[PDB]
Amino acid sequence: PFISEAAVRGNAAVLDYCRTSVSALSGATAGILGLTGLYGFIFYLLASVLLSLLLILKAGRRWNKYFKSRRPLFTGGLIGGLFTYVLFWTFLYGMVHVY
Amino acid sequence: ELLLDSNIRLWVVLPIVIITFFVGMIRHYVSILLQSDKKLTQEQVSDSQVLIRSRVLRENGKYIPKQSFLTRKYYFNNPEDGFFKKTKRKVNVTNVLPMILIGGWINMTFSGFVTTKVPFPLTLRFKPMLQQGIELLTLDASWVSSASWYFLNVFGLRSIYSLILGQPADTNKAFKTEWEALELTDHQWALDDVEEELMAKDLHFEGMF
Amino acid sequence: WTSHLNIDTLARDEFNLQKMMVMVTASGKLFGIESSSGTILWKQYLPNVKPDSSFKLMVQRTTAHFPHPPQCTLLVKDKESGMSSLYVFNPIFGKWSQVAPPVLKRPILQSLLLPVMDQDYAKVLLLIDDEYKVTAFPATRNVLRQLHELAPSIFFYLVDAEQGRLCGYRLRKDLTTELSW
Amino acid sequence: VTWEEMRDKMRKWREENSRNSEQIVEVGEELINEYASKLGDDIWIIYEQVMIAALDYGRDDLALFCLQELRRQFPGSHRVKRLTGMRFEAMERYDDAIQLYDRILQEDPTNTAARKRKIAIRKAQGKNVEAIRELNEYLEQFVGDQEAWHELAELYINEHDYAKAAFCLEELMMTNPHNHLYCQQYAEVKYTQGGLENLELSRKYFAQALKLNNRNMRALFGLYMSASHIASNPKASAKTKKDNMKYASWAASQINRAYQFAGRSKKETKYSLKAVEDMLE
Amino acid sequence: PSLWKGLVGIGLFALAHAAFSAAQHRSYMRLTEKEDESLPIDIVLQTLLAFAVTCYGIVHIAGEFKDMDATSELKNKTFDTLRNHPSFYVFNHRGRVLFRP
Amino acid sequence: LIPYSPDVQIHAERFINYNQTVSRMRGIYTAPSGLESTCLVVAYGLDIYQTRVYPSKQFDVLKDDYDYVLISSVLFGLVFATMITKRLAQVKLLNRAWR
Repeated sequence: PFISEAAVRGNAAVLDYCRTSVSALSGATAGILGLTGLYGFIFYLLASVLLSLLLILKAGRRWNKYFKSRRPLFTGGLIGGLFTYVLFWTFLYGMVHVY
Repeated sequence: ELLLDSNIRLWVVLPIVIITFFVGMIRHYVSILLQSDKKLTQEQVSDSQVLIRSRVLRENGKYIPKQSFLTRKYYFNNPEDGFFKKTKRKVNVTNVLPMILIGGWINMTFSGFVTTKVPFPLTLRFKPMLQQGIELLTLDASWVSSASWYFLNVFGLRSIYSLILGQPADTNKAFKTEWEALELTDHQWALDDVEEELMAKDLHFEGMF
Repeated sequence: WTSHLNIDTLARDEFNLQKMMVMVTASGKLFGIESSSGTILWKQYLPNVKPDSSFKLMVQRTTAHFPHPPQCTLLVKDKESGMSSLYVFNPIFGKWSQVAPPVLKRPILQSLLLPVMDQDYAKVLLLIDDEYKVTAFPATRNVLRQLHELAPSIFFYLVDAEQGRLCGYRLRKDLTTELSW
Repeated sequence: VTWEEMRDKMRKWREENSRNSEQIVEVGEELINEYASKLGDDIWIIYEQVMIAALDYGRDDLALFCLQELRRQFPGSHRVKRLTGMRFEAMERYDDAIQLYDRILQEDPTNTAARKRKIAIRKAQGKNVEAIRELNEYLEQFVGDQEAWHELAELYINEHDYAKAAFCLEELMMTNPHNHLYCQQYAEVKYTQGGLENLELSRKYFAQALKLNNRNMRALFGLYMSASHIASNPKASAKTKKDNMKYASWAASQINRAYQFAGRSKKETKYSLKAVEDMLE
Repeated sequence: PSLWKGLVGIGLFALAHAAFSAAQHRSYMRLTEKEDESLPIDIVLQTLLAFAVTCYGIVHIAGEFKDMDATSELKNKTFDTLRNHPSFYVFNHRGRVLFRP
Repeated sequence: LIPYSPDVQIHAERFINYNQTVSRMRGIYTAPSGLESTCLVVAYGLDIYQTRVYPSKQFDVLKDDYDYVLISSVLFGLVFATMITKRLAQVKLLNRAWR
C-alpha cells in the first residue's frame, strides 16, 4: 500500500554490500585455486547461486515485508559484481600462481 | 609460464593498487569539497514547492474527500483566478580526465616490462594495447603491462568504494507541464469502502505490549 | 623468520643467473668456475691424456634432487689407441663419484644422452661400440626394462668423414644395433 | 549507563520532537562535561538540543553556557543567532528579537527559522489573530512545510475556526497518507465541525486510521461515537441507520476484547467491567 | 550474536593461509618442473571451507532488513511527540515560573 | 617485413663485449639462464669471456633506472592528501550543516 523509501534503499544497500563482498571473496578464491578461462566464469556463477541461496535463507519465509519481489536476490549486482570478481581473481592469481 | 621477480610484485603490482585506491578516495572527497553553489531565488523555490504540491495533489488526492479535491483542482486549473493560468512569469569529462592522465603517467613511468597475467585468455589483436611497453610479438596476450593492470583496478574498485564509504525548471514552461497533466485527473476515493474492508477481520491487538 | 627479527655455502639465487661452468681443457684438466665472478672453485687432472683426444661432456643428474648429488660424465677417446674412457664426477665439488663407470673394452664410436631416467633420476647414456653393441649407463635393471620397452624408438647415426659415409642404426631390445639406413 | 547509550537516547529524543526538557537537560549536562571527549562533532547538535530544552526548564545557568560554546566554534552562524533570539524571547526580551531576525532575513532572504520565530512571538504575545495571518503569508511563500501546516491547524482549532483547520489537515494528509494520526485528527475536526455532511467523513476517517494502525484506540472510540451519532440522527435514512448500528456493534465487539486483554494483563485489576456497561447503551 | 565479525575474521585468516600454501606449492612445482601441476586437495579443501564460512559470515554482518510498509514505523508513535514543533517553541509557559523561577 | 637489403651492416653498438675483445675465438656457449629474457654467454678462445645477453631487453625484470624514491614519495603524497581531504570534507560539511 504505502512503501517507505528509507527501507527499500536500506535493503538495496544490504544486498549490494553482500554482493560486493561475495564477489571479492570469490575472486580471491578463484585466484587461489588457480582456476582460469571458463572454470573461473563458472565458479563465479556457482558463487552467485550460493549467495542467492544464503540471501533467500536470510529473508526466510515472510520475506514480502522486506522486498517487493525476490528478483534482486538473484540478479542484484551481477555486472558490478563480475567486474570486482575479475579484478580480485586477477590479483590473487598474479600474486599466488605467478611470482 | 614466465618467471618474474618479486621486486615487480612489491613495486609495480601493489603500488598500482594503492595509487588507484587512494586517488579514487581523493577524487570522492574533492567532489564533496567542490560540491556546488547555485543562485537561489525566493520565487524559484516558491514555484518549485508549488509544483511539488500540485504533483502530490494529482498523485495522492484520492485520500482527501472528493469536495476538497475538486476545490483544489479548481483553484489550480481555473482559466480565471487559477494559479497556473493567471500567473505568468517574466522568464563527466572533468571527472574522468584525471583517471586518463594518471593512466598515461603510469604507462610512462612503469613501461618496459610485464606486470601480471590475467587468468582468462585474450585475443592477439589486443597485443599492442595490453603490452604497450614490450617489443615481444610472440608473448601471449594474457601477459599485460602496467597500464592494463591500472585500468583493471580502476574498473574493479568502483564497487569496493561503496563498502568503505557510506554509499527548479523554467517556470513559464514548468507551469504548463503540470497544467496539461492535472487537467486530465479525476478523483477516485479510496475510503468509499473502508468500513466493509475493516469489518472483514478483527483488530490486530496481539503485540500491544 | 622470527629468529631473524666459498664452495659449501654456495647456493642457487633467485633468477638462476649464477651457475657453475664445468670446463674441460685439452691438457686433460677440468675446472669449475663460478659464472658470477670467475674464481676457479675446484680443479681436477686426468693423467695420460693425449693432445689430440676427443672429449664429450654430458650432464646426467642436476641439483634439483636434494638427496641425490649432481653427476656429470666425460667421455675421452684417445686418438691413436682408440681406447675411450668414462669419467663420472660431481660437477659442484669435483670429487669422483663413487659409482664405478663401466670399462669400455672396445673403441667408442659415438654416444647419445636419452631423456629416459633411472629410478635415481640419472639420464641414461648409450655408447655405441666399434662392434656396434650398445652399452648403457647406468645399466641397472630399471634402465634395462625401460630400454627393452623403448628400444625401436632409439636411432644412432654415424658420419665417417674419411670415407664420406652416413650410416644409421636402430637399437634392438637386447642392446644390439641393426643397420637401418 | 555508558555514554554510547546516552548518545543514542539524546538522538532518539531528537528524532521525535519530544519536549521532556527535564530528562533531556539531566542527560545533556552530563554529556557536556562527563563525556565531552568521547564524541566529536556530535557535541554541537547536543548543545543545540540542550539549550532549547533548558530554556523550557527555566535554567539559564546552562542556556548561556551551551550558547557561548556554540558562538565560539561557529562564529556568526545563523543557527546560533536563532538560538540567541530564542534566548532573548525566553528572557522576555521581545524587542531585540525582532531586530535580530530582520537582520538575519536581510543576509539570507531564503531563511525560514527567522520567519518562524517572527510568529513565535505573536503566539507568545497572544496576537493569534496576527500570528495566523503572518503564518498564512509564510505558507503562501514556503508551501510544503509540514510543521507550519500543523501549527496552523493548531492555531485554527484553538481559534475555534474548525472550517479552515480542515484545509490544513488535508494538506498534511496528502503528504503523509500513511500517518494514522493525521487521519485521526482530521476525523476529530470533522466531528467537531458540523453534522451529517461532516460526520460522514469523520466516521470514514476514524476507520481509516484504524486500518492504518489497528492498535489505535482513539480512532476506535471516535468511530464508535461517530457511528452512534449518525444512527441517532433524524435526517439519517434507514439504510444509513442500520449500517451505523452495525458499525457501532462491530466496534463494540472489539473495544471489550481490547479491554479484556488489558484486564487479563493486570491480574489484580479488571477493566472489562468498566467499558462494557457503557457499550450496552 | 555479535560474534559474526570474529567468524569472518577467522575465515579471512584461513583464506590468507590457504593462499600462502598455494604460493608455496606453486614455487615447489616450478622448482621441480613436474607435469602434474595439481594443487593439493588438502589446501583446496581449506580454501573452499574458508570461502564458505567467510561468505556465510558476511551475509550475516551485512545488516538486517527493514519492513517496506510505512504504517509499521509509525505504529508506536503518539500525538505527544507529533504536536510539538521545535521551530514554533514558546517559553512563556508555566514551566519557567515553576521549575527554577 | 623489411624489404630485402643484401648489406648486413656491422654496427659497433651491437657488440655484446664493448672492448673486452676475445682474441682468437674458438667457441660460444649459451645457457638459458633461468629467466626468460637473459642468456648466459661464454665465449672461449685464447681469452675467456662471460656475460648476459638480453635479446628482448629484459622484459621480465624491474628496470634499473626505477625511481624508488619517486613512487615511495607519491604514495605518501596520496595517503596524506587523503588524510587531509577527509577532514577538510568533514569540516566543510559541518560548516554547511550549521551554516
